[PDB]
Amino acid sequence: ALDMTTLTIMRYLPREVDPLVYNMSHEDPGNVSYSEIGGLSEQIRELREVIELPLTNPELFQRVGIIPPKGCLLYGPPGTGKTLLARAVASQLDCNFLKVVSSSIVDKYIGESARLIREMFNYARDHQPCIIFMDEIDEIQRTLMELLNQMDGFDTLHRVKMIMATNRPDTLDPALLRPGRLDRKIHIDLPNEQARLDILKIHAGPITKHGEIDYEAIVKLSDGFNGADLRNVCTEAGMFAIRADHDFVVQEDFMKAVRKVADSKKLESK
Amino acid sequence: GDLVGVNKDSYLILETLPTEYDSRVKAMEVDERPTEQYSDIGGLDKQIQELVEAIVLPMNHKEKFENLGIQPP
Amino acid sequence: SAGFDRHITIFSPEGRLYQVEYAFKAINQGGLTSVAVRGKDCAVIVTQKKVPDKLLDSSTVTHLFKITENIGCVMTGMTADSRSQVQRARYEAANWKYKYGYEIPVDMLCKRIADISQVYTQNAEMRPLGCCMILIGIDEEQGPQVYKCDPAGYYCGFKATAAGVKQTESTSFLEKKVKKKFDWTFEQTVETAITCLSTVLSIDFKPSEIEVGVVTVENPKFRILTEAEIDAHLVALAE
Amino acid sequence: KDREVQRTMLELLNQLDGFQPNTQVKVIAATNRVDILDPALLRSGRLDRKIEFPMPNEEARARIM
Amino acid sequence: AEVKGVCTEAGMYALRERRVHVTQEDFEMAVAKVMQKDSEKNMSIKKLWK
Amino acid sequence: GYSFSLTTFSPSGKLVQIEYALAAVAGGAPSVGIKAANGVVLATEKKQKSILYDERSVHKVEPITKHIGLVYSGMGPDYRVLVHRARKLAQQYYLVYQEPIPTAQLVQRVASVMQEYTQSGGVRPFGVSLLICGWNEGRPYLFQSDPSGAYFAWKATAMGKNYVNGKTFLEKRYNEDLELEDAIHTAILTLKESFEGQMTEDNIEVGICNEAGFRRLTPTEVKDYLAAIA
Amino acid sequence: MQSGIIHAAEEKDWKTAYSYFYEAFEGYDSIDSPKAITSLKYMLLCKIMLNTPEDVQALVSGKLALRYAGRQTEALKCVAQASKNRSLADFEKALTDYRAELRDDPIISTHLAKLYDNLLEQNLIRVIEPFSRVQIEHISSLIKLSKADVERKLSQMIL
Amino acid sequence: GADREVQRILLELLNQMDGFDQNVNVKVIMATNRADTLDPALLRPGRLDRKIEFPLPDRRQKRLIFSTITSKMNLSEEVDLEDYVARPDKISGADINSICQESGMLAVRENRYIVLAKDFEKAYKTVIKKDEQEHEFYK
Repeated sequence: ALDMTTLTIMRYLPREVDPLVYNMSHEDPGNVSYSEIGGLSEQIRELREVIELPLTNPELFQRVGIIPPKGCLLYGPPGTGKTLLARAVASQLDCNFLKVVSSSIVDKYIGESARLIREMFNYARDHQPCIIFMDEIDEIQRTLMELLNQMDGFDTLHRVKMIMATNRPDTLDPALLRPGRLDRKIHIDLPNEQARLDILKIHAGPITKHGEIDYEAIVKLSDGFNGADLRNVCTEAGMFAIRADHDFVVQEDFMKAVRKVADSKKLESK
Repeated sequence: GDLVGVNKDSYLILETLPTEYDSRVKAMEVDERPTEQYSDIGGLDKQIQELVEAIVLPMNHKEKFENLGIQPP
Repeated sequence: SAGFDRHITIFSPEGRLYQVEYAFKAINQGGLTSVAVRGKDCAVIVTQKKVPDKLLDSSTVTHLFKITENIGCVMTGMTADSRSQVQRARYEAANWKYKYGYEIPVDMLCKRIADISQVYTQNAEMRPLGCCMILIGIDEEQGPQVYKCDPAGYYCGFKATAAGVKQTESTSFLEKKVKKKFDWTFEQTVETAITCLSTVLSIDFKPSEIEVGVVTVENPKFRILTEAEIDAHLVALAE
Repeated sequence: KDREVQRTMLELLNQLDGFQPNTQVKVIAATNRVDILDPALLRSGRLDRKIEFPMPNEEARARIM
Repeated sequence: AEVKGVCTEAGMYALRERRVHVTQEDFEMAVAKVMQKDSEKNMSIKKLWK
Repeated sequence: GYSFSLTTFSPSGKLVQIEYALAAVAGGAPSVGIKAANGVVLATEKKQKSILYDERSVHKVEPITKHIGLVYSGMGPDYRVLVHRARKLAQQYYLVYQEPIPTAQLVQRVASVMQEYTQSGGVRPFGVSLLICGWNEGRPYLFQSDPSGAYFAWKATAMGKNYVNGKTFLEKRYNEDLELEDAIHTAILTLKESFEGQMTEDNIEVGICNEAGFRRLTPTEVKDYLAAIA
Repeated sequence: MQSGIIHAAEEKDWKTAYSYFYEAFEGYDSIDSPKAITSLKYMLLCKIMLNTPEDVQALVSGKLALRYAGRQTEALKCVAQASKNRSLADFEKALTDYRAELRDDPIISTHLAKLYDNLLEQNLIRVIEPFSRVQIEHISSLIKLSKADVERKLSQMIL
Repeated sequence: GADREVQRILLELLNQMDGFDQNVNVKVIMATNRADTLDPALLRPGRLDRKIEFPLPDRRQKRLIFSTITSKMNLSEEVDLEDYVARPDKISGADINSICQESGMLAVRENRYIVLAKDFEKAYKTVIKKDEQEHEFYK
């Protein structure tokens, strides 16, 4: 700030963020880590060590003299699960994880990303628990090599942690996956029946009924239903209770929901 | 994002001016409710049915959702 | 990337033609998986069966086909191409027997199939018939033989074979399994096959959905194992 | 493949999920393209119901004329 | 323009050894270093033309 | 727009597809052939991709008649066909003249049949290069033939992966005259310059053409020749 | 071998000389004993004066080292021990125990004399800080050494 | 169109580096992959005098890289790294660094404060088998 006439420097003012980056800060402590999700217990074990152990005793790997290890690369099909897992583990300890949105756009984003992340990592330094989650991706190679080279190269950052999420196998980038930055690779897979049962029951939690439900038949009938698909069938059963101005959902409403939703899945399979 | 009225030379605030004087008049015509009737539409009967389900019933029967325990779109 | 040869069979820069790879990965739309093993006096083939409805009959789904009195075959990939392939093989065996007076060994028959596919892909205008081939047979002073033919005209015979969707895991499991000791006894072969399929699919097998076929020096005749005897084998291996 | 357009999409997307949960206002979006999917993701509660429109069928033409 | 290269390269050979002379061997080695080419080692690309 | 076809010329120079065929050839497994003062030695590498594959099923060094040996580099399936072709060509000559065919004649006839496939669109050329060894009239012969159709003679050569290093090392090492055993030793050691891993007796195929015929060596003699020496 | 010794005489790069010496030793494996053993001694010497002496004992325990155990390796071991303890008198007595072993060979005694002088310099400088005036026989008693050579060394220092 | 833009960029670089207006006390560093395909306008002396090779490591180079990288580390074992040095496997330095880092991380993960070398062969097979099986017919 400058005086009106003498043009002298009265005071400095803080500097903020460009839009969209400002928007992308959100948090959800409600989902307990490895708990309030459906119940993906198979992958539950792996996630905790990679992140918590570095920050709980970095001095150990400094005893062995190794560069700090980093969070894992997540690989899935729908994209639903990765978000919940990151939110849940952030909820357990992290105060406010800052997540960023990833998408496929062609060119001139090297500075747009670089200064963005530099300053966001400063913001992560502001409060130590911060985790800089990166969303699923899918000119390019410039920004990829710039990110890898800079952010981890001038890093020096004592308490900030990283997680990267991507679907499908993308263009060749070993230098990103080389040991110490993206060492641990996970492969989420489509929902098993018995985990599906817990998930759909959790969604059925608020829905009214009279105990007549036969979940085992419902499971045996259809498959391929990710968590969003289960949310869909539960909602459609609610809609089939709205049909004819009924009050309490009946098992046949669940049957009708299964039928219709699985049809709308098969139809327009694109 | 509040609008405000300010002094020309000194930029001190003088009035909040909360009175709505925002944007331009559009869509704010009370001249007529639209005039289309469903009888004017061919074929898309299932689409209007799904639309009535998705909007018309929530607009009047929110309580059916509340006491059923569901949130409408 | 780019597709110099994406449309037909000509050489790209770097000398890798792209239609045969598409043929190779066209093998997985069958959605099956099969394994084959060899013991000192036995040869075993194991595969699973998928029956998605009850209106389907049970004797018109088997993929196990008889080539000749001492030679048996198993199929993967799509269906019709397999039937054409086995028709050709039967014709070849009959012609060999008529011409030469003694029995066809498995080696020459496998080479004949490989040559057919190679000539088939050398020229244009013919789609290279995307199905994999596995054969077993007993002969003298060599014993049990297992061989596999490739849609690109490759063929080789080897101790432990897997094909289908989960080959990268089943073959690795078999590598770990066989290194310690050779599967000497007859029933160890069935043990290893059933265990491999169970572990790779992460599920145990109801007897009605499994097909196995064995040949032994005691009787070279091809034979298909019935339900009761597979029940006995499974309960013996699964105590 | 414009600096206004990202800001406008931000305005839409943020106000989309800032609505009262009681929900008595309604929103109708009727676009002819699904050519891109970056803007306004259709899952996780950002958006809900979808409708397809067919090209006129046999009865459609007779009825329309 | 590579006659300058020959001269400078002979100079640097002299410099690396901490000397002010220039002898003829230095010039010859500079000649070898500046002139450099390569050919098709494949031996099949060459032979298809008679 | 001067590619994808073999019936037209480039705006400046020569055909296009044959270069790609040669590039595909250079990507194959290595092999070496050495002429001696009284014999010929061919060696090649045989690599398994597992421990399941049986080494006794498919061979690489193949005999044509009692005195002519053949080895190749490049892709696999396109090899059996022209081997069989050479067999029957030799048989036809023997029927005609009642005497074994000299090596040069067979080489040129193979070159002709191999060039037959380049003209016209609708056939792709052979992606394999051949080396032929024979003993005739008190003299050894070694020849090389390519997909283009040309053929020519070597004193000692190698092809496949890292053929540049092989050529350098052979020019580095090869003298003018030796005996068969010295040639075998130098061939084995000169192919050591690649093949990441130890060389067991089952991963190498060595064939010889001596005065009394062409013979492939049993694994016993192979492990003997690589044991405690080289 | 000779590339290694030439890099050693430069007295500026005591790590690449280790590389060439070790390669030369590997080449002489079980085919030339009289050269392999002297390569071993030069290797160990290169390890000594980089101030990592315990690695000498680590190396002599190697799989190839047990084949060539002898008397000179003991001499190098004891020299490393004495250098680690920084005991000047122990160093001199250890050299006295081995006269034909390492005292009287080229390109060995020279570096040893250099290291000896540097060590003596460090010992003299370590025991002067407290005092502003001190007689020298007391210093000799502390350092466990004679008096004449101490005077000569201090004179050369202060020139 | 738009090929001439690239060619014009190259011409401007050539003009600027050795043109009418000579400048002194400036330098230029260039780094690329194999340089057989470069435009000979660049490569004439007076413009790009020195041409320098960075080949693959050999036994001596690998020995130096391993000793240097390990010296920083808290390895503390009675095991010989040279066993992995003598391997005839062609390899680059970045892989040597990756091997060392993974071995350290693998050791610490199982709560062992010190490397025990039952994992150097583990990581060595981990990175050496970084290969994909080609389709059988190419061979």
